Amino acid sequence: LWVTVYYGVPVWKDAETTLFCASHNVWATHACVPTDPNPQEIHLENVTEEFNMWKNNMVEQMHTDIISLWDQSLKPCVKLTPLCVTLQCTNVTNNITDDMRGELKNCSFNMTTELRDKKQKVYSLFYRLDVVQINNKEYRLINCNTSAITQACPKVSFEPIPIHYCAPAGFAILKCKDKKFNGTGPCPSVSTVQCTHGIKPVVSTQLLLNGSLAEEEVMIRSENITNNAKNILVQFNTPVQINCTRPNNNTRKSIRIGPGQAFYATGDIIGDIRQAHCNVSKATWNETLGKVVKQLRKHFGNNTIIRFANSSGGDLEVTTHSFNCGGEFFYCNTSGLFNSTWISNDSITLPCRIKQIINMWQRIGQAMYAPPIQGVIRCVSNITGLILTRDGGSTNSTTETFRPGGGDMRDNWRSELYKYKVVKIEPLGVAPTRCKRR
Amino acid sequence: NLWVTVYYGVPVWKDAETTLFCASDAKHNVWATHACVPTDPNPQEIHLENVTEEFNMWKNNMVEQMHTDIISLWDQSLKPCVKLTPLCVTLQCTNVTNNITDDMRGELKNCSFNMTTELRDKKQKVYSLFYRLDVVQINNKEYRLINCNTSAITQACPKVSFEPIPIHYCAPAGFAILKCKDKKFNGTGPCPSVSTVQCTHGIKPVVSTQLLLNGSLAEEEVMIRSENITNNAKNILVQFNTPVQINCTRPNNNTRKSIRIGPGQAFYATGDIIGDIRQAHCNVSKATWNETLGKVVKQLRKHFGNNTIIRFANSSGGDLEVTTHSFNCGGEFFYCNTSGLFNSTWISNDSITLPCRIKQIINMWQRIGQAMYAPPIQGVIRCVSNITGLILTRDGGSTNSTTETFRPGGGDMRDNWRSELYKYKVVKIEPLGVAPTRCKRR
Amino acid sequence: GFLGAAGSTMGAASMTLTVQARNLLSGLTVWGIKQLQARVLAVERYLRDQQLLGIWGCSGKLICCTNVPWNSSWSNRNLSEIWDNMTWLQWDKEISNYTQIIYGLLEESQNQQEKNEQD
Amino acid sequence: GFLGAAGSTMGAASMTLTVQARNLLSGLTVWGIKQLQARVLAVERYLRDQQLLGIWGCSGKLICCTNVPWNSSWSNRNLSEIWDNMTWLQWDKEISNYTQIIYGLLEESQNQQEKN
Amino acid sequence: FLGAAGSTMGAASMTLTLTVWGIKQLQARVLAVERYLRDQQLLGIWGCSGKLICCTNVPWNSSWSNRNLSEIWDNMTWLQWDKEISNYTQIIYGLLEESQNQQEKNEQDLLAL
Ligand SMILES: *[C@@H]1O[C@H](CO)[C@@H](O[C@@H]2O[C@H](CO)[C@@H](O[C@@H]3O[C@H](CO)[C@@H](O)[C@H](O[C@H]4O[C@H](CO)[C@@H](O)[C@H](O)[C@@H]4O)[C@@H]3O)[C@H](O)[C@H]2NC(C)=O)[C@H](O)[C@H]1NC(C)=O
Ligand SMILES: *[C@@H]1O[C@H](CO)[C@@H](O[C@@H]2O[C@H](CO)[C@@H](O[C@@H]3O[C@H](CO)[C@@H](O)[C@H](O[C@H]4O[C@H](CO)[C@@H](O)[C@H](O)[C@@H]4O)[C@@H]3O)[C@H](O)[C@H]2NC(C)=O)[C@H](O)[C@H]1NC(C)=O
Ligand SMILES: *[C@@H]1O[C@H](CO)[C@@H](O[C@@H]2O[C@H](CO)[C@@H](O)[C@H](O)[C@H]2NC(C)=O)[C@H](O)[C@H]1NC(C)=O
Ligand SMILES: *[C@@H]1O[C@H](CO)[C@@H](O[C@@H]2O[C@H](CO)[C@@H](O)[C@H](O)[C@H]2NC(C)=O)[C@H](O)[C@H]1NC(C)=O
Ligand SMILES: *[C@@H]1O[C@H](CO)[C@@H](O[C@@H]2O[C@H](CO)[C@@H](O)[C@H](O)[C@H]2NC(C)=O)[C@H](O)[C@H]1NC(C)=O
Ligand SMILES: *[C@@H]1O[C@H](CO)[C@@H](O[C@@H]2O[C@H](CO)[C@@H](O)[C@H](O)[C@H]2NC(C)=O)[C@H](O)[C@H]1NC(C)=O
Ligand SMILES: *[C@@H]1O[C@H](CO)[C@@H](O[C@@H]2O[C@H](CO)[C@@H](O)[C@H](O)[C@H]2NC(C)=O)[C@H](O)[C@H]1NC(C)=O
Ligand SMILES: *[C@@H]1O[C@H](CO)[C@@H](O[C@@H]2O[C@H](CO)[C@@H](O)[C@H](O)[C@H]2NC(C)=O)[C@H](O)[C@H]1NC(C)=O
Ligand SMILES: *[C@@H]1O[C@H](CO)[C@@H](O[C@@H]2O[C@H](CO)[C@@H](O)[C@H](O)[C@H]2NC(C)=O)[C@H](O)[C@H]1NC(C)=O
Ligand SMILES: *[C@@H]1O[C@H](CO)[C@@H](O[C@@H]2O[C@H](CO)[C@@H](O)[C@H](O)[C@H]2NC(C)=O)[C@H](O)[C@H]1NC(C)=O
Ligand SMILES: *[C@@H]1O[C@H](CO)[C@@H](O)[C@H](O)[C@H]1NC(C)=O
Ligand SMILES: *[C@@H]1O[C@H](CO)[C@@H](O)[C@H](O)[C@H]1NC(C)=O
Ligand SMILES: *[C@@H]1O[C@H](CO)[C@@H](O)[C@H](O)[C@H]1NC(C)=O
Ligand SMILES: *[C@@H]1O[C@H](CO)[C@@H](O)[C@H](O)[C@H]1NC(C)=O
Ligand SMILES: *[C@@H]1O[C@H](CO)[C@@H](O)[C@H](O)[C@H]1NC(C)=O
Ligand SMILES: *[C@@H]1O[C@H](CO)[C@@H](O)[C@H](O)[C@H]1NC(C)=O
Ligand SMILES: *[C@@H]1O[C@H](CO)[C@@H](O)[C@H](O)[C@H]1NC(C)=O
Ligand SMILES: *[C@@H]1O[C@H](CO)[C@@H](O)[C@H](O)[C@H]1NC(C)=O
Ligand SMILES: *[C@@H]1O[C@H](CO)[C@@H](O)[C@H](O)[C@H]1NC(C)=O
Ligand SMILES: *[C@@H]1O[C@H](CO)[C@@H](O)[C@H](O)[C@H]1NC(C)=O
Ligand SMILES: *[C@@H]1O[C@H](CO)[C@@H](O)[C@H](O)[C@H]1NC(C)=O
Ligand SMILES: *[C@@H]1O[C@H](CO)[C@@H](O)[C@H](O)[C@H]1NC(C)=O
Ligand SMILES: *[C@@H]1O[C@H](CO)[C@@H](O)[C@H](O)[C@H]1NC(C)=O
Ligand SMILES: *[C@@H]1O[C@H](CO)[C@@H](O)[C@H](O)[C@H]1NC(C)=O
Ligand SMILES: *[C@@H]1O[C@H](CO)[C@@H](O)[C@H](O)[C@H]1NC(C)=O
Ligand SMILES: *[C@@H]1O[C@H](CO)[C@@H](O)[C@H](O)[C@H]1NC(C)=O
Ligand SMILES: *[C@@H]1O[C@H](CO)[C@@H](O)[C@H](O)[C@H]1NC(C)=O
Ligand SMILES: *[C@@H]1O[C@H](CO)[C@@H](O)[C@H](O)[C@H]1NC(C)=O
Ligand SMILES: *[C@@H]1O[C@H](CO)[C@@H](O)[C@H](O)[C@H]1NC(C)=O
Ligand SMILES: *[C@@H]1O[C@H](CO)[C@@H](O)[C@H](O)[C@H]1NC(C)=O
Repeated sequence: LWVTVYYGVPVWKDAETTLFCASHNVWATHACVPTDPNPQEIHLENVTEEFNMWKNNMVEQMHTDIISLWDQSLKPCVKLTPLCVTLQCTNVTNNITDDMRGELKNCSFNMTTELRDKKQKVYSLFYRLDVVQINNKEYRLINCNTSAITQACPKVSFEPIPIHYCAPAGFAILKCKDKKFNGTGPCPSVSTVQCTHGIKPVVSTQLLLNGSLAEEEVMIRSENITNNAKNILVQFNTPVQINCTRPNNNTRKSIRIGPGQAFYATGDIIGDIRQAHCNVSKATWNETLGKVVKQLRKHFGNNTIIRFANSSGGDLEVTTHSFNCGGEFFYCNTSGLFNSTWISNDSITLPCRIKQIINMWQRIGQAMYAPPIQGVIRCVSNITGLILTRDGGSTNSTTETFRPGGGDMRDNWRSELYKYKVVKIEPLGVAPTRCKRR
Repeated sequence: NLWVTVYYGVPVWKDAETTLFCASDAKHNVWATHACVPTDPNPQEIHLENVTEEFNMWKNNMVEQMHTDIISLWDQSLKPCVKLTPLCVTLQCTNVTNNITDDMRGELKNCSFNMTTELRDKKQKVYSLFYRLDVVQINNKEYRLINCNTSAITQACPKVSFEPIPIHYCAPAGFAILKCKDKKFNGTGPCPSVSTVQCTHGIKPVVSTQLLLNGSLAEEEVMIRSENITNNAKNILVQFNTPVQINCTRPNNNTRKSIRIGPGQAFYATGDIIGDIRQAHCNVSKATWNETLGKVVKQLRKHFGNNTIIRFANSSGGDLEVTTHSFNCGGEFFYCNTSGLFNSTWISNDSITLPCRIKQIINMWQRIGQAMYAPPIQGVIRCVSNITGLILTRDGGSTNSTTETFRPGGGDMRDNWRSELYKYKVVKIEPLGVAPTRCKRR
Repeated sequence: GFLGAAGSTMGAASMTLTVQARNLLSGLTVWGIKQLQARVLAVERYLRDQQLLGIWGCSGKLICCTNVPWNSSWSNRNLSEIWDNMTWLQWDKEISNYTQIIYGLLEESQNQQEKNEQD
Repeated sequence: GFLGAAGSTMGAASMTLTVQARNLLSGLTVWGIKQLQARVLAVERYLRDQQLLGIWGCSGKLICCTNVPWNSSWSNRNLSEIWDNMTWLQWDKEISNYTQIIYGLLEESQNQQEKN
Repeated sequence: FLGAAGSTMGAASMTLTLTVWGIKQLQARVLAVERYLRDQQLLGIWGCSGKLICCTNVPWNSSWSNRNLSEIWDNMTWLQWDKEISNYTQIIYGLLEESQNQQEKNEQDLLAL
């Protein structure tokens, strides 16, 4: 037998490379390369590939790209450096309800004008979570000792847009088509694809929204299910509709703070003021929790009592379901959802709070001011997953407690990039053959 | 029997759009001609016999590329310069009446104000001379700059020159530039005489309205070019046979002062004019203009009728940039009143003087939010130029109109460079071909 | 010179292939990045053409003969009015419809030739 | 299509060399240099593989036959089940360690075949 | 590498076998690729691909250099030789291309019958 050389063999190895897109908005989908109108996909027969959900580099690349796009979209906007002054604030009265006593504040201050000589005296309505009292009373903005706020440009929209990540020449994307895959280990049913599907970068905590649903049964994933320091990702069989609203009729004022710079402040609510909230169903949530408990007992025995309790400790972003509903940032209290015990029509209402100075990506040093949205706001979304955590109950604990977690956004897009991997093609091979060169 | 045979290097091409780079003749200039690759001493042009190509002046990607490049260079050349944010204050202005003529009274203002020093806790009292077009009265009287409620001005860097320099546009490898060599081509249709080049000739990016200056001339006849001649919403590009000389001057003897407005930040104000005060103006010849207008009328009579009478009129409505002939005598921006030029009717020694005005806060490229302050120029200025074309517009005269009226136009600079790139197109080479032959591979 | 035989017949322009062959590879600021992508693009186009030639068995050749018979459905003109009464620019407009069929035929034929020769 | 014969045997995968040999050459903002550096790297990899093929005197071919004997110390399998009961992915794992030395032999013999 | 720079021509004929730094690296890579491709294409269009010494079909014109073969291969270096025939390089380069094209056409004609 003799050595024979083949160029064009179907062999690959695990690799790491930079992927590009295929698609006014924060995420510049208009600059990313156009998408192929025809989805190209080749099923791979009689091949099994090993996958690792918890060591995927696509997650890190997506995180970095999202953060960089966020940073880039904030450069040409107004800088609110003259906002860091002393404010004279008063409580808001005149048709406020019982559950809204002390959440809105009427603050007046002095402001610069388009001329460098003269100043104006203006006022605005602020949320109590945005102002810190200093020695009626006098306050200041919460970020005036750590960072400098930039006013988000009002024309851009915060609505996510699906993005497809493509592989360069010489690289391939392999997809696991198994419908009961748990993210780690061998996969019998494999295909190769050009680009990933439409993935929306939805930012939220404790709850996965507007994602994808499990095909047959609720999926439960973790890096080490017997280790309590690892988050547990739950994927739903069916979605749960949630209705979130802020029933206040707001106005927006424009203040000329410089030669070409405008500050968008809050005026006065035309009518009654009430609390923002969210609604979910009760029977649907009960059934979903029953299914999750049934799928949870395969790891902790068939006789353990499984109970859901609310979160405990941390900053306002971690202890609350935090999301963004049409330009306004909501932080909802979810103690009416994770409060139950399971032994071996109506609605659930989550009260929510609103902020306007936002620190994204867990960074210190950069903040953003979100201009008010005029009129009433409403939005409907699907709960398609959960992120839980387990406490270390020792000393012969026959009961388990799962409580909501989150805060790190890599687990959000790890739940959508779990059936994907990137490989490099090695097209040169040698084989023994029964011929010879003359 | 016949077989497919492959040929590599066949002379075939297609239409394409690509990134053309720049070449300039082998330092502070707005268009950074020092970063452009040097041009070969003698161009290599190849005349292509027996081939006829098709050209279109009005869908040409080179025009868009040139517009984008000019705007980008202009923006890039203004970044390291001084930001005049503290200049937006209240000014105390009085009329300048000292050795002035009656046609230039009320056009200059003597304005005093308070200014920041190099030290953050000190102030100074300074004064400057401003033009009436650059200040707004607010409630002697008190004024402010024209831009304090729209944008922020950036002082132009005083070592950067505004003079146009010829630019060559070159194609990458695998591309070519087809050049039409016909004389009676209107810029649309088949061109039966073609050559191929690697770079276009030297093109000067002159920014002006209503009049094309320092361009190229037609060789045999005055050329009228329009995208849709029977549509009155399309501009008419008129190319001359012989140029018309125009002399423009600003006679004042200006003085420049430097005011320190911060650590390493200077503001160049205007001091006092040494002598008398007079109006800036331009001069053209009357006989030459009459000859040119007669030739234009004769060549325009081939589109509208054998007998129709043709009359010209001045512009009507719009901002000062579009109603006047706007140009730049090497540092100073002129806005001249061209009303004695377009005033005549035609049926089938002396000079013409055009009074001009000077602005100092400039909004270029029809943009909003980015203004610019042009520092004053010391001494008397004078620039001499060739008129080599016109941009015209026709009035929509309905109801059995036997008269056609043409008025000067402009404002969009894509038409200024469409008149120089009208004979060029960019093509892509396809060197692979297949043909039948009796030859068979053994 | 370059493209000088663009109006010449298909037979007279077949002796100037090397003239067009060599003018295909070399023949931070605003102007800075407009020159690098041009070079990279030229290199990629040249490499694509070279690979296309190489996978047909015509690597390193200017005129290469193939084993694919000329299907008469593509064209029916005789050789006396193709190499003597036509030009490459005029010839391309006619057979621009059937190019990919011929490319696939050439690829499959060359691969079959290699496969049966190595056996 | 692309990588279609991944699970097919080594014999059946030798008829689809072009479908993968064709897709190795085609398919200052955030997405500015991620494109350019990747393009240059792909060009460099393709060129390196072409030079490596040229060293062994196989430039221009897909299947190349060589005179280097197959030593019975890399794989003891017979030429029956290799091309009928095995795949390229399984084959590459076994002889992955002995590749680099073979790349030496495949070169030297070539020059000898020219020297003789 | 460049070890025969001082030897005779005949002896040398036997042995022919972002950031500041990141921007500079890419230009070097592009330049290397460009030079390699240009040299390979120039060799290819002459019919000399795959060889280090290639015999051509173009007679030597005595006006290029009138020396005998004894004072070329036994008395000069390649750096000395390059200084003599530097003015005639492009003429020879065009002649080689025309000669190879004629060979291609003749091979086609031979296969035609
Ligand atoms: C999960 O997905 C759902 C469904 O896509 C999504 O709800 C949608 O939210 C968007 C954004 O808030 C809503 O679109 C707005 O709806 C009304 C009516 O059109 C208007 O307020 C808005 O138009 C104004 O604002 C735009 C901002 O860019 C401007 O461009 C425009 O000119 C107008 O000024 C805007 O269209 C949309 O209606 C809902 N859809 C439904 C069915 O409710 C939800 O937000 C997602 N969930 C999460 C958590 O992201
Ligand atoms: C059409 O073309 C004509 C002819 O080229 C052109 O007129 C020219 O204008 C330039 C710019 O104003 C003149 O050059 C200036 O001339 C004098 C004497 O040399 C000086 O004022 C200038 O030098 C000072 O300014 C420079 C600014 O960059 C500095 O670099 C320099 O150090 C000096 O401070 C400058 O040289 C030139 O003389 C005329 N030419 C003629 C023949 O009049 C005209 O402007 C063009 N038309 C248009 C609309 O562009
Ligand atoms: C916030 O306070 C401002 C004053 O600081 C209130 O606006 C004034 O309301 C009074 C009473 O109706 C009017 O007479 C004034 O003309 C208003 N303007 C000013 C500038 O004083 C405003 O109503 C308060 N808003 C809320 C929601 O309490
Ligand atoms: C969330 O659910 C609550 C409770 O059903 C809704 O509040 C009711 O709203 C209706 C009008 O739509 C009123 O007639 C009822 O009196 C309200 N009930 C209570 C207890 O206050 C609320 O509208 C729902 N919100 C959304 C966005 O669905
Ligand atoms: C989330 O909501 C729960 C109730 O749904 C809040 O718990 C109540 O807190 C109040 C004080 O705000 C106590 O008086 C009640 O006794 C608590 N109720 C129960 C049932 O324990 C909880 O504080 C909310 N979370 C917040 C505000 O962060
Ligand atoms: C513009 O006004 C300034 C003062 O604001 C004038 O300069 C003064 O002129 C008077 C009269 O000759 C002198 O006594 C002062 O010393 C000058 N300087 C100052 C700082 O007051 C200037 O002459 C005026 N210019 C014009 C053209 O009218
Ligand atoms: C900036 O100020 C100028 C000058 O006052 C404004 O121009 C005036 O705009 C008003 C709008 O009602 C018109 O009635 C006037 O006729 C304008 N005056 C002139 C001289 O043109 C301009 O609108 C202001 N710009 C902005 C953005 O507020
Ligand atoms: C303006 O028009 C004049 C007159 O046609 C041009 O001057 C000619 O320039 C050429 C080239 O240097 C000379 O050969 C001619 O002798 C000049 N003519 C005369 C009458 O002197 C001039 O070049 C044109 N362009 C500019 C920018 O001024
Ligand atoms: C433009 O033409 C005018 C009018 O001919 C010129 O003004 C004359 O200038 C001369 C000196 O050159 C004076 O003696 C005359 O009295 C002026 N005439 C008038 C009516 O004022 C002017 O110089 C010309 N300007 C240019 C730049 O050519
Ligand atoms: C341009 O100049 C002409 C004259 O050359 C101006 O027309 C004159 O305008 C004044 C008032 O400004 C009238 O008194 C005259 O009767 C007008 N003359 C004629 C012949 O109509 C014209 O207004 C100027 N254009 C401007 C200032 O925009
Ligand atoms: C005013 O606001 C303070 C600060 O939150 C709150 O404690 C207090 O109850 C309010 N009092 C009145 C009289 O509105
Ligand atoms: C605003 O300025 C006024 C006038 O100097 C002063 O009385 C007041 O305390 C300042 N601050 C405010 C209203 O917060
Ligand atoms: C900023 O002020 C807040 C509120 O008093 C305080 O908790 C925080 O520590 C301060 N931050 C820094 C960096 O000093
Ligand atoms: C996923 O399944 C694999 C076997 O396919 C198993 O090794 C692994 O532990 C599972 N992961 C879990 C149960 O979290
Ligand atoms: C939410 O769920 C509904 C019902 O299954 C479905 O039609 C819809 O597409 C889902 N997604 C969104 C973004 O509403
Ligand atoms: C999972 O966690 C348990 C408990 O801490 C530990 O003993 C075990 O080694 C972990 N498994 C792995 C694979 O690291
Ligand atoms: C909010 O108030 C405005 C002004 O009165 C009114 O036009 C608008 O309809 C209101 N929005 C509601 C009721 O949703
Ligand atoms: C949410 O709102 C929709 C209409 O937008 C309604 O049909 C649905 O019942 C609501 N869901 C809940 C849980 O209230
Ligand atoms: C959780 O519930 C307990 C008991 O009602 C309450 O004291 C605590 O504040 C709640 N925590 C959160 C984060 O909701
Ligand atoms: C948690 O559930 C218990 C048991 O039904 C109930 O008494 C309590 O109010 C619940 N907590 C809530 C709804 O916050
Ligand atoms: C400059 O400051 C002085 C002193 O405060 C003041 O009187 C004057 O009005 C200011 N403005 C001017 C001179 O425009
Ligand atoms: C230019 O001339 C062509 C004939 O070559 C003609 O078809 C076309 O209409 C002309 N364009 C005009 C008159 O605008
Ligand atoms: C302008 O004034 C200066 C300073 O006195 C003088 O040198 C120059 O000659 C004047 N320019 C003229 C009169 O054109
Ligand atoms: C313009 O000035 C030149 C000298 O620079 C002179 O020869 C010519 O006659 C002038 N033209 C007019 C129209 O005044
Ligand atoms: C221009 O020529 C016309 C036509 O002959 C004549 O009526 C007019 O007076 C002339 N203009 C002059 C000489 O200024
Ligand atoms: C208009 O009259 C002129 C006079 O020279 C003549 O040449 C031209 O043909 C006429 N136009 C027609 C007849 O359409
Ligand atoms: C045009 O001329 C008329 C009459 O001479 C005059 O009233 C008008 O202002 C002029 N328009 C311009 C834009 O110069
Ligand atoms: C236009 O020409 C007429 C006729 O000669 C003349 O009366 C009028 O003043 C002119 N208008 C100008 C020069 O603005
Ligand atoms: C152009 O065509 C003529 C006439 O057929 C022919 O004699 C001549 O050689 C051709 N020229 C070129 C350069 O092809
Ligand atoms: C080569 O050409 C140069 C430039 O013309 C000349 O100086 C030199 O003498 C020439 N050498 C020979 C050997 O002809």
